[PDB]
This record gives sequence, structure tokens and C-alpha cells, in this order.
Amino acid sequence: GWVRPDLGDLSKVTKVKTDRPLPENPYHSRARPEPNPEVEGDLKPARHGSRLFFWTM
Amino acid sequence: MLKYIIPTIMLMPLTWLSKNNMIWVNSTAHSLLISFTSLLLMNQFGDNSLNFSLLFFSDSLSTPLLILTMWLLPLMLMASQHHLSKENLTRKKLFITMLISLQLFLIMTFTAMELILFYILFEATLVPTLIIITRWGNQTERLNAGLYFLFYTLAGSLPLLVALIYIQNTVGSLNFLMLQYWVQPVHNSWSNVFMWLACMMAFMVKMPLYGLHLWLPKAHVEAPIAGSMVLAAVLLKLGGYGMLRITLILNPMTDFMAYPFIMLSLWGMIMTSSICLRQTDLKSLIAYSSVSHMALVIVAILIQTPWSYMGATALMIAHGLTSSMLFCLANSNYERIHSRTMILARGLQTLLPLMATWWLLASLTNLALPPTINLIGELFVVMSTFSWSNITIILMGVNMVITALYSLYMLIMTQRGKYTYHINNISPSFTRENALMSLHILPLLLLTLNPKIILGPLY
Ligand SMILES: CCCCCCCCCCCCCCCCCC(=O)OC[C@H](COP(=O)(O)OCCN)OC(=O)CCCCCCCCCCCCCCCCC
Ligand SMILES: CCCCCCCCCCCCO[C@@H]1O[C@H](CO)[C@@H](O[C@H]2O[C@H](CO)[C@@H](O)[C@H](O)[C@H]2O)[C@H](O)[C@H]1O
Repeated sequence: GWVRPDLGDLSKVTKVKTDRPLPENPYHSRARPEPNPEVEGDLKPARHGSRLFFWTM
Repeated sequence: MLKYIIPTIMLMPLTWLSKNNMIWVNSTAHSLLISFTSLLLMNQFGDNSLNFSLLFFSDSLSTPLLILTMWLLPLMLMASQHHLSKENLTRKKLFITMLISLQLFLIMTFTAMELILFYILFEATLVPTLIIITRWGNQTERLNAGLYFLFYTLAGSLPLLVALIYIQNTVGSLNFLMLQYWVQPVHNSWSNVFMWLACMMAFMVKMPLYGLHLWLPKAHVEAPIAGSMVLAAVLLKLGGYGMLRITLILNPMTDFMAYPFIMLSLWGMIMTSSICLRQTDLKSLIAYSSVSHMALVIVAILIQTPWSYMGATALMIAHGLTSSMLFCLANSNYERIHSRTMILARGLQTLLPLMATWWLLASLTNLALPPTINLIGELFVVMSTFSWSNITIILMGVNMVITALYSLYMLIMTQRGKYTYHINNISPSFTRENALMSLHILPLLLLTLNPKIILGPLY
């Protein structure tokens, strides 16, 4: 009772049920370094302007 | 300071929009009006300086220098308009523009509260000064004189720029008021030895210090009269004014770093006074006279005493008017005989009796006849250097003797004796020439009645 698969059958992506648990860290990754502390707040005008030498603005 | 900066700028539209025949009348009149209003800067207080804004302030040191600067502009216009008569009209207006722009840089230089704003304006005065010398000088050597003036100054200034920026980095500010309170002592080290040199060499070259003075006789002999007037009266005092301010942050290292420069000044003043006895060129004699006088100012600033600072402040003002007068007097002779050779035209008191009075008065102030402010300044310095070391009175005494010898030698050679026979174009002194001389000597003699306003912050 063996039926030959059709053209395109064997290239199908299929789903398979397994009782094996999905690996947790397949790449064996170390812990990622923490991100740089985010800078947040309300953008206020620069205090006393540029403050370049004598400039007052 | 905007009540002085803005009207000074408005002199440029006035000159360019004036009728072709009124450029001198208009610029002279309105520059005199600006000079009048500069007296309002004498609202000085016993404890606090006059601080107008974050950019400009005026204490008792800068106030007299500002008034000298603004008084000099009308005098320079009067002194130039004769030899510029044949000049092209646009090139006459460009000449006046160079003088106005110099006044602008100067009054901002003397009132800048921040030292890096002072540096830029202090340097900016070079361009108009150099252009005046090299464009409107008369001789071939004016080109070499421009280069010596430019590169002597820059050799010293560029180290000063590095030192000031380094000082701002470490102290956090260059505001002169802030420096008074945040100043820390300077401790010995080769690193501080060169910080001290960088902070003081730019000003030493401007004074000039003996040894570093060679640019000055070159520049004077080649500059036009107006250039020589501002050079001697004000631009030399940028060195003195800068030193009087920066020495605040150089203590106590100034105790021993001063020695090589006091030695140069104390000995240099005798050397340059003696050079005057053998000068053949009248302008060169007056140039070398300035070196001798400014040597006293350098010594006074470096010994750092209340009496020496008062003396230096008076000497700078007194020298400014006297040396400017002497250059103007020699110029009036030159406009007649067209040579600076001192011995060429003799016995002029016979031909120009009233101009011989000006020659006498100018000489008497130059030798510091009491109670002129020339004597007040020179005497206060001598009192303080005597306490610094008693033996200095020997060198001070000799300089006073030699100063009298060359001052009266210049008077006797040009004004007395027999007139030169073949010189027959000595026309009577013009009103412009006599008014120019009197506008030098009268304010100089008037200041004797009230000398406290030129004695500086330590009065
Ligand atoms: C340039 C004029 C000086 C000429 C001589 C040259 C001096 C040396 C130049 C090197 C740079 C030094 C300049 C020093 C001043 C700069 C620092 C400063 O001025 O502070 C910032 C300034 C705002 O100035 P502020 O104190 O706030 O006063 C406001 C008054 N309404 O904001 C600024 O920075 C801009 C101010 C620059 C100064 C010139 C502009 C002033 C506005 C007048 C412009 C002309 C308007 C009239 C147009 C006429 C058209 C024919
Ligand atoms: C017109 C030019 C004028 C030139 C004037 C010349 C002035 C000469 C000043 C010399 C004194 C310099 O200042 C001196 O420098 C050295 C820096 O190494 C400091 O001393 C430091 O280095 C020396 C090495 O020689 C160490 O032994 C010492 O332990 C260390 O603290 C001194 O504590 C300081 O007294």
C-alpha cells in the first residue's frame, strides 16, 4: 500500500511532535553585558549658554 | 561699555558718509565728543571696581588708560591730515578707519573682564597698527619694521595663549573678578617656571623689556606720525596693563622669577638712556627714551608694592602724553625739512619762537621736573625700589642724570645755537601744529592739580 509522494510533497515544511524539551541556551551564551544607563529627563536650556570662554550666550 | 563702543563704531559711518572735504572736521569733532563722555568712567569706588556686565568692567587702572586712548584719537587725526592731504579720498577714509578700529580694540582691551577676551583684542590691535606702518610709512624699511613688530609680538603672544587656556582648564575660569578670589599660590617647579615665563613674556615684549626692544626703534622710525603717537602712548601700555593684572596669579613665584628681568631693566635703563646721548635720528632718540622710561615701569610692576603700583600707573599716563608730544614736535620739524637727522636743522628757537616753548615744556616733563606727573610717577617708583634694595638708588640716580643730559641735549641741538644757513623753508608754525602741542601739554600739566585719578587701584 505504498503511494509515491507527489511533486513537491517531500520539500514541504512539516510540524513534528516531540517530547524532548526545547534547549534553553543552545549557543552556550554568557550573560550579555548590561546596557549603558539610559539618559532621560526634560531637555532644559544649557545653563548660562555655551560657557565657551567669554561668550554669554 | 556700550556707551563708548557703539559711538566709536559710529565714527566709521560718519567718516565714510561725510562730504569729501569734511572727513577731518567731522571725525575730529565727534571723536572729541566721545573723549568728553569718557570722563564718566571716573565713577570709581574705594572698595569695588565698576563692573558693568559679564563682559566689561572698569577699575582705577583701566579708567585712566581708557581716557588716554580716547583723547589720543582726535590728536592723531589732527597730526595726520597734513601729510595725507594729497592722498586719494578713499585711502584717506581707510586711514581714518584704521585709527578708529584701533581705538575700538583698545577700549575693549582695557575693559575686558575675561583674560581670553583680553588676549584676542590685545592681539587684534596688531593688524591696524601693522597696516598703518607698512601702508602709510615713507621709507623702504617700513616693510621690515612691520615684520619685526609682527613677529616679536607673536613670538611672545602665542605662548601666552597656551598658558591662559591651561589656566582656565585648571582653575575653571579666566574672569578677572573670579581670579581674585580663586587664586592659588604657585609652587616652585620647572613646570611653573615656564608657566610664569609664558604669562609674562608677551607683555615684556610690548613694554618693551631691554634686550627684546629692537622692534621698537625700527617701528617708530618708519611709522607715520599717527602710528608713532598711538604706539608710544597706548600700545606700549598694553604690556604694562597686562602685567599689572596677570601678576595676581603668579605669586609667590614672582619673588625669584623677577630677578633676571629687574636686572635687565635696572641696567637696561642706563644703557638706553646713554644710547640717546649719541643718537643721530631725532625719532630714534625719542624711541630709545621710551625704552628707558618703560624700564622703570617693569621694575615697579615686578616688585609688587602699593607704592610701586601707584608709581607705575602714573608713569604710564605721564609717558603717554609726553612721548606722544615729543613725536609730534619732531614731526613738525620733519614736515618742513623732510629729514629726521637731529643735527640737520639747528637754532630753531630763532625761527620758531613759540614752537621752542613747546620743545622746552616737552623736555622738562621728559626729565621729570617736579611737580609734573612724570616726576610723581618716577619718584614713587624710586621710593619703592629703594625699600626693595637700597643700592638701587645708585642706578636710579645715574639714570636721572643721564635722562636730563639727553633731554636738554635734544633741546639745545635743535632749538639753540645758530640756524642752518641753507635751510630756508622754515615757515611759521601753523595753528594746527600749535593746538596739537597744547592739547598734549595742557592736560599733562593740569593733572598735577589732581593726580589721584591717575594713581591706579592702590591709591
Ligand atoms: C563684532 C563686534 C566687535 C567688533 C570688534 C571685534 C572684537 C573681537 C571679535 C572677536 C570676538 C569677540 C566678541 C566679544 C563679544 C562676544 C561675547 C558676547 O557678546 O556675548 C554673547 C552675545 C550676546 O551679547 P549680550 O551680552 O547677551 O548682550 C545683549 C545685548 N542686546 O552674542 C554674540 O556672541 C553675538 C554678538 C557679537 C558681537 C557683534 C554683534 C552685536 C550686534 C550688532 C550687529 C550689528 C547690527 C546693526 C546692523 C547694521 C547694518 C548696517
Ligand atoms: C629669563 C629666564 C629666567 C630663568 C629663571 C630660572 C629660575 C630657576 C628656578 C629653579 C628652581 C625650580 O624649582 C625646583 O624644581 C624641582 C623640580 O624638579 C623641584 O624638586 C623636584 O625635582 C627635584 C629633581 O631635581 C627633586 O630633587 C625634588 O625631590 C622634587 O621635589 C624643587 O622643589 C623646586 O625647588
